[PDB]
Amino acid sequence: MDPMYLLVDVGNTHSVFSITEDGKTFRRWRLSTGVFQTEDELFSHLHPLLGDAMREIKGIGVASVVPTQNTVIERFSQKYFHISPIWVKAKNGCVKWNVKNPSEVGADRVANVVAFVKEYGKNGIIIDMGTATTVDLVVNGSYEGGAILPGFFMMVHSLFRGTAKLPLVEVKPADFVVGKDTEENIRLGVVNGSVYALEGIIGRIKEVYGDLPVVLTGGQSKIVKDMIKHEIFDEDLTIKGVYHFCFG
Amino acid sequence: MDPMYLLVDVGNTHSVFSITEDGKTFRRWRLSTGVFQTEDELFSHLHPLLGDAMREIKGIGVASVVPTQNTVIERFSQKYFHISPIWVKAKNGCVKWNVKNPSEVGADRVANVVAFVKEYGKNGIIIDMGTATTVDLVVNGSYEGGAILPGFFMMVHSLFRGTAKLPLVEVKPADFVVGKDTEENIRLGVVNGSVYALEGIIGRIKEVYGDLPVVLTGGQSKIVKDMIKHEIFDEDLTIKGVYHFCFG
Ligand SMILES: CC(C)(CO)[C@@H](O)C(=O)NCCC(=O)O
Ligand SMILES: CC(C)(CO)[C@@H](O)C(=O)NCCC(=O)O
Repeated sequence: MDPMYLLVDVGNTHSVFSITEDGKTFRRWRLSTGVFQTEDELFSHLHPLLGDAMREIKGIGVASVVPTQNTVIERFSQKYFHISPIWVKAKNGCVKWNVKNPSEVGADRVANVVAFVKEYGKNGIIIDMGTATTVDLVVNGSYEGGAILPGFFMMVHSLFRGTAKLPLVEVKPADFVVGKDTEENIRLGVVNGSVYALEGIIGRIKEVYGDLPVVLTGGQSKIVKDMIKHEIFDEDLTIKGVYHFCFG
Repeated sequence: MDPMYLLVDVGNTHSVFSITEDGKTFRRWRLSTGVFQTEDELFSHLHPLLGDAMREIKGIGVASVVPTQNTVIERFSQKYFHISPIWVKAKNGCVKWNVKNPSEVGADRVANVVAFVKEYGKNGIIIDMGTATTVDLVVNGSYEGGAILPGFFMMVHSLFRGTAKLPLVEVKPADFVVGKDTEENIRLGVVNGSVYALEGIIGRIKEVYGDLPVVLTGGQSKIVKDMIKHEIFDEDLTIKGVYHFCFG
């Protein structure tokens, strides 16, 4: 048939919940991850969002980078659907994990790499702009490692909290060479600066491994889409990876 | 004669205290800026550092980017030396402050620009790697603005505090193209990445304003100085600016 699957991406700030019946088209919602949430709270939040679809869920797949939240997801799955979730984790098989300790790679990164190898090919560079911005390298189906940078909001917030004089600035690219006020200075340093950082890391990768395609994803990616050269834009990459890992 | 001046740079993290008798050579110490410090606490910390030099101080000049600390510095100056400090601020003179609100430019940046125009020339790009990393552009003795980036430690700390799984990583450049564990991923993204960000911003400035000399300074600059192209490395730049502004 076409059984419905619930896919979950538990991030540090937000958790994405998505339903699919084919692994190709997805309906998507986002909630704050939030401290001390319970399984009943999760159900209550999802109830008016999923509506009728709720009763059709046959399997639950989860990538999580917030271990304290995992018991809540497990309890929600068991209480409301009488099933245990399937947890995305690096394992041998379809991807070779050529790093020091694959078990420590974030589940969202694993999902991104799995989705890339299933849908796009054996060679690529994945940029995921979220709470942190990750760069992930896959070469001939081997995960090679990558980079982790603070995310855009994380950066503006760090400048605000970590100094006396700086305000909290809205994340918006600079369309000028030098900023002429404090907000412009920070936009240029954080937004354009982070794009330059990524271009530098990607450039050096390409020098060593050749000209790989770049996929861009993440909840913070849409605002800088025009600024970074990329061959694929796919906002659903992580959720696709959860689907492929858990439900093939 | 050669009156001794005390120069102070009050940063968000550290406060630099420096004495000079000629504005050419400087002895320096660094303390934490530390919350709720009093004038007597400051004297107590400085006493074994300055020793006999303390009694010789004829003037006190200060750049501060922590307004709450200013009353302590003022009271210290008045109580122990019966003088008021001279406060670095943007004003007309040797520098034209070509930005929207020059009164909002950080006093450390002001000091850097003043020092540059006094010692090095009328055209340059100043990179000051401190709590935040600042880029400052001076063209024909006109301050044109710049960029503000989170500093290196600010970045690694933000990743640690802002995520569940990431550790606090020591700031050390990456000598690899992709990281093969978490710590390596963070070093590449934060340290190498910030250098790339700076090179990008500098490069874009140079496209518009021409090939200007780059000066590096700041408490976090030494670790990365071999990674960034620069023509001048001067760790005393801010203190020099305090001296030039206050005492000529
Ligand atoms: C980097 C983040 C925070 C991105 O969400 C996450 O993938 C994570 O917690 N990773 C664990 C460390 C690693 O991937 O090396
Ligand atoms: C950017 C910092 C924090 C660097 O110390 C400082 O110069 C500052 O508080 N500046 C005020 C904002 C500005 O310079 O536009």
